[PDB]
Amino acid sequence: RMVDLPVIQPRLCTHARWPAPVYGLLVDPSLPSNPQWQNGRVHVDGTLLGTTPISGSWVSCFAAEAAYEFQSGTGEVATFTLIEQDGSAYVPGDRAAPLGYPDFSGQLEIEVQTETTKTGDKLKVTTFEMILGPTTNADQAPYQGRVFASVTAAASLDLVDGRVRAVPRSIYGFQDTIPEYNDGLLVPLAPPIGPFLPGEVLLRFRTYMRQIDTADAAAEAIDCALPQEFVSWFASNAFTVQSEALLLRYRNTLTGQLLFECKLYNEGYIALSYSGSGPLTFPTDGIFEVVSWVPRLYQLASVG
Amino acid sequence: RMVDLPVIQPRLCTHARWPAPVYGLLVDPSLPSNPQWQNGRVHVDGTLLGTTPISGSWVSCFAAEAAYEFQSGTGEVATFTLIEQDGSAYVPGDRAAPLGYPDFSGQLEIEVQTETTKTGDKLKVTTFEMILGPTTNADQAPYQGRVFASVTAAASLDLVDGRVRAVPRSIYGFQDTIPEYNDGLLVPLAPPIGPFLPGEVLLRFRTYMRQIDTADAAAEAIDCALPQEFVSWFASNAFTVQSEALLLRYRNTLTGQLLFECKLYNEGYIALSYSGSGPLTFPTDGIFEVVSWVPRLYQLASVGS
Amino acid sequence: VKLLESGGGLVQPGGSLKLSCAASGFDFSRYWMSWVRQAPGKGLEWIGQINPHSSTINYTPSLRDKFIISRDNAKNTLYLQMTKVRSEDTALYYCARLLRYFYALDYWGQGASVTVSSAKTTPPSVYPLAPGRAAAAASMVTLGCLVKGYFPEPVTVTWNSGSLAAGVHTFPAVLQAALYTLSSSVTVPSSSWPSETVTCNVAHPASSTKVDKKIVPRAA
Amino acid sequence: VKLLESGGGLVQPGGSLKLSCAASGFDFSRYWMSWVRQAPGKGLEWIGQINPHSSTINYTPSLRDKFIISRDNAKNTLYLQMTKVRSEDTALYYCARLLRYFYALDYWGQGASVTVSSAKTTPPSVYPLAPGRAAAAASMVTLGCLVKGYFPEPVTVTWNSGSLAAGVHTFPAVLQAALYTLSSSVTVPSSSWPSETVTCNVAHPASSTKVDKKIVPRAA
Amino acid sequence: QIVLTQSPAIMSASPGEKVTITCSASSSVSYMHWFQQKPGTSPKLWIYSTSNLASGVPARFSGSGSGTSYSLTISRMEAEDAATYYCQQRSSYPFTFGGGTKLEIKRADAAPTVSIFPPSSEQLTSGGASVVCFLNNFYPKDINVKWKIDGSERQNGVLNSWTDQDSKDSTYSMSSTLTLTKDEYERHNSYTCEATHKTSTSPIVKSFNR
Amino acid sequence: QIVLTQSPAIMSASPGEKVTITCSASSSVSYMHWFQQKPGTSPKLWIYSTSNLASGVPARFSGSGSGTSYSLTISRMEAEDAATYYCQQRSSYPFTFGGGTKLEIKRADAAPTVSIFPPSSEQLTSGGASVVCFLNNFYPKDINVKWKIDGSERQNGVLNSWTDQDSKDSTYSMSSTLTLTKDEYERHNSYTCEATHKTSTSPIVKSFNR
Repeated sequence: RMVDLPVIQPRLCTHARWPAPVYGLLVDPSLPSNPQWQNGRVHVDGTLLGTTPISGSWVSCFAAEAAYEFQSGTGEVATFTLIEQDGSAYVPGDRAAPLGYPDFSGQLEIEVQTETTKTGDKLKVTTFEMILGPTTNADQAPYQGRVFASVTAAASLDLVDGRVRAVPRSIYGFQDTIPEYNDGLLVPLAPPIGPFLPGEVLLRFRTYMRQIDTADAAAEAIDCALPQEFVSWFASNAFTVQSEALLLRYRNTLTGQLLFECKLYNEGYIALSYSGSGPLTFPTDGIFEVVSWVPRLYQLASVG
Repeated sequence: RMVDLPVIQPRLCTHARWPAPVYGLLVDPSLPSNPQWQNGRVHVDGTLLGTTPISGSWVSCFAAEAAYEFQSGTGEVATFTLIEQDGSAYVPGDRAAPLGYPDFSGQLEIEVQTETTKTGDKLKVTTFEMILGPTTNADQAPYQGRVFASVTAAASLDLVDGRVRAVPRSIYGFQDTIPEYNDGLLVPLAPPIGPFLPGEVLLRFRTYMRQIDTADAAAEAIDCALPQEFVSWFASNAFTVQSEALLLRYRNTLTGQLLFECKLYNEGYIALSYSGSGPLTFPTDGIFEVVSWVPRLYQLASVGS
Repeated sequence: VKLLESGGGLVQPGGSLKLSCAASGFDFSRYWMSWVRQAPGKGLEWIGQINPHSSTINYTPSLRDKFIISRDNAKNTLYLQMTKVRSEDTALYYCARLLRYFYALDYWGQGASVTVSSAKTTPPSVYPLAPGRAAAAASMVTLGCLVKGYFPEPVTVTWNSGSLAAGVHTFPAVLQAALYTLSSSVTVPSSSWPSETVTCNVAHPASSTKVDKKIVPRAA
Repeated sequence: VKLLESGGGLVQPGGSLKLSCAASGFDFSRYWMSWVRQAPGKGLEWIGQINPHSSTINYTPSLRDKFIISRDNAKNTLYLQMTKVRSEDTALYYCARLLRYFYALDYWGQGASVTVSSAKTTPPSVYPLAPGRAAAAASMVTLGCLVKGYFPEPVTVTWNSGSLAAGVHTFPAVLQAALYTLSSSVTVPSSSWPSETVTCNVAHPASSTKVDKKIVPRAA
Repeated sequence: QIVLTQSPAIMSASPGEKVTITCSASSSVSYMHWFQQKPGTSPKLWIYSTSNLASGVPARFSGSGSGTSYSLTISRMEAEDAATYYCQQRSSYPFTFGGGTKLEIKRADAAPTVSIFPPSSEQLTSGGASVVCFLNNFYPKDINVKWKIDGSERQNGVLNSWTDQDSKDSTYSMSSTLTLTKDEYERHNSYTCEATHKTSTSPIVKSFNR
Repeated sequence: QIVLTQSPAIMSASPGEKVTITCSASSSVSYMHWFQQKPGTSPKLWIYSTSNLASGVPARFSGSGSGTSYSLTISRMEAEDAATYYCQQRSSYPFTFGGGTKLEIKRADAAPTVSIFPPSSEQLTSGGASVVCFLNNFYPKDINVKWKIDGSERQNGVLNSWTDQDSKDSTYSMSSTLTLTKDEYERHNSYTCEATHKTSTSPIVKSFNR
């Protein structure tokens, strides 16, 4: 009935906004301090803010229906009509997208195949390319359920059609900022990550995408707020909070030393305190430990 | 302190032997009923048999180190060297593989890229193709930490080397039967799935792979014993059992009706009773519910055709 | 969205030729392409198709070993290559901008005329059409210009250099194993001839023979 | 793991030729391939490389527009195509079985000899080497066979049809704008000549002129 | 390797009428396309997937059919619907085009205006009998012209060249000549070119005996 | 576009010695390869990645170097280590081979055995002065042969053809002739071919005046 956290080394957890495991762990007083993410968000109560899915596989994947036309004009493009990945149709609501939809400005490179239904079917694959950023060349608007994915300099004259399933594989010109969810209008989003006491730095679990460029590759690092195990643990247990905060302790397990004192707040993040300038990492073999609720304004312990 | 299950519709879960969510749910007496699976296994006590990893993304994905040589083959076959996905090295032991390693014969088709450590790095990707079934002259041996993967007739001339990562993408000539873990010798494995009572047919969550063939694709059905959320749940909670069974009721969500009664045994599976002839599927929107403990032989409320 | 061709001309049996279909006005490095041919008379005929990467290339089963299709993304052009050309393979050659889902060859070029030949070009032996009329009641007169014995196509025949359309007829050519022939007709009232005479303009581009026939009614 | 070539011969300036490098003994549809050339004398030179799918093909910057590399997996062969060949582009042509990670052109064929030419082949005007020795003390005699005025390479010269190696020397040919020349030498003791005479065997394959010189000491 | 057949080969009608064109199949197919080639012009895409309209076509046309027999029909014809129509199938094999059919205007008939031109001084010194025989503006295509060589039929050295239906008057034309040396030009002094048409049993003639 | 330089172009040694061969670079590279072409034979891979041995080489050889200067060295030479050696770089650009150097046996010198052959009856009726001048089995390569045309140097119509170092005796040879018609063959009756070599200041001669 008291809260508990999974005894799992953070180096052994899936990620939230991109399906690949965790590598680093670091605080940062330089980067934008007020992110407004919409994946990997959860109340320690056990509800799901934003568009957070439940599985891991459901991340940055959308199902849809595929249909073409040739008037544009911008190349041989396709028009998808979003539906929820389980199979049930999609009817607009409060969340600004179906479950599990990418939320970072850039230009993906998806891989799309035929939604399987039973053994012995026939499958076909392609490789589209979809823009998400603040570029209103095409009317990009998932809220209504309409996206415009192009076709790459592909092969296979016979394209795909019907019920499909898209899974991301790349990035290009990445930029950590929300896409245009509606065509310029507003949508009910998750609020920012605030507020913070003086001398406050979030804690960020960091992963590594693969950022394509001209005939080469390069890794680029995208963060989140919590690994996916916390999401799929809270969202199931549904504890009952007591006040406002919850103090933790990053505790190595080889010896039993201490590494910092981080406050698991109530709206789904793990604040710290750190007064330096550059970015500083930690090891990734620790194990968290719940200690005790406290008030919000509880003074911190300056790490260095 | 009382045991419990996640309140999650099975259609909203990951899988155990291939990273793609669950689609069907069906019982079957016809297919082999004595599978010796390795991935996706767990004691409701809380340990982890077989090679079952922890996350979802650690399914059938091995890290390694690459290095080549040109003497035979030929192929221009590479030569990996298994290490555990976290990064720490790997010494043989009780389990018959590193964490998260495929357990089904056939001919995989991996996709390998350069292990990342920090921003601004340089990456290289490729597409190998290995064999896991009982095939000679290319003696495969994960137990020692040594695999032999060919190269495909495709993009080339700057291969990969160093620290790699091998996510799977396809299959060919699938054949659900354990590979040759050691070169033919024995390895400490997980026991069969059993035993079973007259009137017992295991319950199988079923997802669909992609089976390459001669210039066409075709889905293929593969099973497991439990979705991956169950593993992540048990392995983190560490409950304490009483005898061997734990009778459940697969309850629908809107009406409240019933669809079967399933003896979730202690050794990690969900048996059932069904005395039909063909297969039989069930809806996939319900919810599981703990009800009681019992002994092994608690007679079944057979839900047949 | 405009194409063009080059390389049309004359070749001898067993020879070889390189047709160059150029394009402009779109991303030529993204669309498939194809070639189709039309023999004078008979219906259309498919040659094959080539994707952008040159990865796969589909030919018709027959006559594969005589055609080599390729392209160049840099110079933004397309090449067709004929080897050991025979006599039966003269036609028009078109390069279409095939489409992705519905195959639908949509945008076609202009036309490449390819003709096998043995003899070299010769100028026409132009002649006038002497009106051999007599005690008849033909008020008007429909007469013109005979242009026989030339090679090869085409010719531009007109009157007063493209400034007269008062019932002019130009009858397409035809060969019998030697050379080309064509006639000319035009209507004229008796009040306009031989008062204001009319000029047969004949134009042979290849040999660049650019001559006129200023006709007069014969006296025999 | 054995290769071969064909198409080596004679071409005229501006011409075109199709070298065919065939392979045997391995999965020819899996390995890259390349071509390199060696002019008589000077060191090696890279032409380019072609992958199996024909997807990408890398040429040296210069002389790209004169070479067309391609292959065929079905018939299991490789084709090189020369167009508008000039005079400077005569050499040996080799087809290597390049390797994947370390590039390492490992297995080479046999050799394709390509030579531009104007005049057609002519047989040699063979002559004997008349020993013009005199009041000297040469116990032994080193003499032979002069083979001048032929075209093109190669020739097989020997003595008693490949059954005598008692100090025989064959000096490689050389041209001066007209044709080929070569000499012959062999050591023989005074006890073995003119007692047991020796035969100059000359063999011109292309013209298929297969003649002998049975020499005798002149009297002047 | 599918072969197609278009039927009928050539057929005409008059504005306001509805016409149909069938392109049959030698084997099961699943789609067809239609192209329109006006003379002296590269073809153009008209109807794809058997039922849809291209970019820039009037909505008169109509595509239908299924299985192994498809057909194209207009509601009301016009003067801008005269050109050869080709059917192509993108089904399974090396693609194939149909034989192609024609569709042209129907106009009430007319009568030829026969002309004659005996060899001119240029043609006389040329060295042969370069005689011709014109016609003009008649209807329909079916017509014969016979050179009545003092009442005989010479089927040798006959070089004919029709035209196509005009747009201002939508009626045909014709022409011909005779390749022949003076070997018979000296024999006689009279020739003819007898024009016979459906117009009547009376052939219109212009016989010159100069 | 990298160009390489091999140095020295030609160099020899005697068995039991250690030799080195340098192949420099015009720009930063990262690897080199070495090939071995015995005369009349397709080349063969010898040393790849600057440090490894091919399939079927004796372990005498040695590859090293780094940066922008690599070199190949033997421990002890032999009679089966005489052939041209090429360096190739698979670094970044259109690949390039080096100029290539040679490496042959060193043997104590010897002296030529000059021969002469005045035109034979066949060569007399041929119509020109087909005179030759042989040598044999000497050392080393550096040598001149001058036709002393009654004591003059004729540098016209001189066609020379050396050989390569044998394997049984590892010493060279030579040959030559003269393209010339009888225009001077009638003028005189004496010729020469003066062989001059490092052996001494005394040139060995065979002067014929027949």
